[PDB]
Amino acid sequence: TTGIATIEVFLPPRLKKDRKNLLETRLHITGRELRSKIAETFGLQENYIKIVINKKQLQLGKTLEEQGVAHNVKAMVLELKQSEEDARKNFQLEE
Amino acid sequence: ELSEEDKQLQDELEMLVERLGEKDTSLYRPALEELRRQIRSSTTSMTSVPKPLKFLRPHYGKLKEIYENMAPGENKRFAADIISVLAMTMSGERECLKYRLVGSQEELASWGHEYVRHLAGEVAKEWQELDDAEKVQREPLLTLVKEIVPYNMAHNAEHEACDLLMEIEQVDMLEKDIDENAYAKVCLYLTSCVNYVPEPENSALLRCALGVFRKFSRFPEALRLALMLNDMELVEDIFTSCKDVVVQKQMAFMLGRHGVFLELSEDVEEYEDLTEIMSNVQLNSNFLALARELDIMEPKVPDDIYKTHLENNRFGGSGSQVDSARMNLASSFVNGFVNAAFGQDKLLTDDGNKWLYKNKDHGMLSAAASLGMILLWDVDGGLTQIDKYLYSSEDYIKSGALLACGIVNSGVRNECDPALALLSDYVLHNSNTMRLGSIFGLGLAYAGSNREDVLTLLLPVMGDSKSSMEVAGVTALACGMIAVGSCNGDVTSTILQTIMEKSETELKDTYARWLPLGLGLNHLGKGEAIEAILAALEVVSEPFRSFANTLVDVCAYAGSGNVLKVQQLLHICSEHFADMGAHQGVAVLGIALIAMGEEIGAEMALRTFGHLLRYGEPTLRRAVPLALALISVSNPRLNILDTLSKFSHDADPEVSYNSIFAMGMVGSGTNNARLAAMLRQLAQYHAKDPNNLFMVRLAQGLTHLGKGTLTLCPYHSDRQLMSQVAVAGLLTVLVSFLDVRNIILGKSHYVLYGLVAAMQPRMLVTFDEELRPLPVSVRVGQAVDVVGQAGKPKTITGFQTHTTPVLLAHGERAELATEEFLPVTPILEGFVILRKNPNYDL
Repeated sequence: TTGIATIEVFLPPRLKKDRKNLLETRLHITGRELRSKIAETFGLQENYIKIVINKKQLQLGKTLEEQGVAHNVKAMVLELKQSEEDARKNFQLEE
Repeated sequence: ELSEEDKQLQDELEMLVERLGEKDTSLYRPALEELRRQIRSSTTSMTSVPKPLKFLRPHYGKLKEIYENMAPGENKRFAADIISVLAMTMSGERECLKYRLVGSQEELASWGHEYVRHLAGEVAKEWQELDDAEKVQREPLLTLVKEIVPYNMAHNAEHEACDLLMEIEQVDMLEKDIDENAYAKVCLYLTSCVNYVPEPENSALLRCALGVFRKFSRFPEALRLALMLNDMELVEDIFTSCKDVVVQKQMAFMLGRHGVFLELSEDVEEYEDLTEIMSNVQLNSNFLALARELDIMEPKVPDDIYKTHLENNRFGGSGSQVDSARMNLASSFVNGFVNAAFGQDKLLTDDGNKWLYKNKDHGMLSAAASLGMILLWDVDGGLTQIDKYLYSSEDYIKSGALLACGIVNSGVRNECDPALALLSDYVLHNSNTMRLGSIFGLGLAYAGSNREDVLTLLLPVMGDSKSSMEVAGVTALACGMIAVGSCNGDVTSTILQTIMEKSETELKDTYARWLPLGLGLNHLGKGEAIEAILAALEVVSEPFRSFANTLVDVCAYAGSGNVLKVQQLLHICSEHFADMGAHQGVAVLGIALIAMGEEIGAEMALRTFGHLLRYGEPTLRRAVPLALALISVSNPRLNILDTLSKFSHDADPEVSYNSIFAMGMVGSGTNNARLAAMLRQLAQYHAKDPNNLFMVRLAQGLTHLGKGTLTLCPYHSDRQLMSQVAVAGLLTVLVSFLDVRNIILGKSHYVLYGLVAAMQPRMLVTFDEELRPLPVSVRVGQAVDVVGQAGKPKTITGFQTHTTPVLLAHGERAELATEEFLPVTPILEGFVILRKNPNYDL
């Protein structure tokens, strides 16, 4: 209804909370807004989390509607030992 | 000689039979009445010798002709009864049958148990002697059965009833005739007889037992027989029919153990709990509890596993300071497999990059896969560590990380499906290594899924001419093991088109052996639909035509026990003529996989393999150890280990390699100290050859898998329940191992990780109705049936008292020593739920 989705966000078992949660979100926002809103909702670092949607990898530069997100779509939340860009630089430096 | 009573009775019988000479009116009624009375009195008694039958040795020819001419009414029927009883002792099979057939009906119960059994045997003989040329004789025999079966049911003679009903090929009456106190006996009889009866009667018997169990509402057993039949519609029917939520949870546990994931509609209450149980997300946690019960949290290191402190250091401080790549790969496999599924390692978790940096190309892939394989059944926990190594500098090892994902998602499923999302953008990668890693991770993560979306996504890879041969082979095996035992027409047609368009020069490579694999992996346990498959494969030319035909023949009859197929395979093996011996090797593996269905067939396959070894040509000698490994996976039988130890010193390198892998597979996870000592001795003896050392260290890792708490058995439910995913995994590993140097010792170490697809644990974790762990005293011992067909659960002896969770070695079962709890599933395997006993009073 009213152009919103009740996304089923699945937190990792390490964070002792509910395994599956319901988040009331919109669809015109982008993947960066998506990860930021999960981080603020469930108390995580935005740069230390990876979000998995609708059996596809999140396109942070592309909005939710154009990457396939819809109503009642699951959202895996994966903790990062090192931030995405930080891990990229850290590992790619060692050669 | 006779006695006074015997002589008088003989004289009376002779007088009665001699009075029938003429046609006097007061002869046929009196004489036949007297004969009927005496015969009924003697037969309807104890098993004492039927004295009238012993005395009576006349000829019925005059009796038969007079039967023909006298009294078209009941007197000829009396004569028929008398001659039938007489000929039951003699050999008058057809005549003795038709006397009861057309003579006085009365009832078979009025004669005796032995008469009923003899009539049943004669009826079976006639039915086997009667073809479809005429059904006139079938109906009265069916009417005879209508009364024979209830007699056996009421007189505990279910043996003869079941046998007769199998001879007539009709088993419907068991649905309406089985009682409450006898359903277990007949059900066990059928579930034991199904293995040895050939096609197609086994499937009919299985569905008959399924219907019986549904009628008596033994739902877990119905699920077991449904997975035996391997048909989803009846599984769904049983799932709908399950009105007890505890039985629903139990059947979810067994479905997760078998790896069958059926979509559940929202109409069923407690859908989320059943779905999460079937996804098997809890298992790892329980495993952790398992480990913390045994104080085996601390992971091991390859140095202590090899026990270098005991090996004779003939060269000290000068010959061990060089770290070759291959020994590093072996140490990776060890410091993986040994410490796998414990959630921690002391060398790959705190010193990851430093370890991986001393590996080259293939070592990168192997170590990246082992990083995920050091933590099993923790999708989020595994990926939290796998992501950084996915972000590695050497992006070529990215594919390895995907294997880690595919090896972490193995045995579990998530709603968000991290594996599908992670590999959807990487399957189409143009790099051969990238696509290889993507497809392998997707296959390992989705073993037995049969999901149409993943299959459709995997379809374009086969038609891609750019895709390399090893990419095509891995794609075919992944497609086959995602669609295990389904005969998917889409995958079958795709693989058939791919092999048809393939050229002979490109087919000559080893990886082309993986093209039938997936095709065969599509047809596990279903030999009926393979006539069309062999007809289609006949188009391609020999020798690969015969190779593919043999491989699909193996895959069709996986555990079937069809001795005719084994005879064809043995004929293939015995034909003494490189690629020509591949047919014989595949046929040897075929004898193995067909015979592993039955314990008797397997143990005779042992003797056949011994004869093949001591009297076969080099290719057969190389092939046999793989077959021996297939026969007794995670079953450290000492005779098998002794033969493999004898042949580990053979002058043929391939034979020794296969024997070492057979040690690794057969003794996998048993933590056999004798096997560990023999493997250490083999490592000491083979200290020079890198390949022998690598494979012996791999065998040590396999035998120390999970510190002795992991098994690769493709069998469950008292070894009666086959596992399609596990069978597929061992099949891929073994057929790849048919060429150890090019595949295993070449560029394809990752194929070994297919065994993790078969990686299944053993515990005795006991849950309450709410799924909390519950410690229950358990009597554990060997399941050696001290009875015959009494229906007993093998009457577990060799008792030992344990507190759950417990570790059960292969071939040793468990039972509940406490009456305080009742298990929903009487087969105490894996995770079980115990209902508190309402009958027990304090």
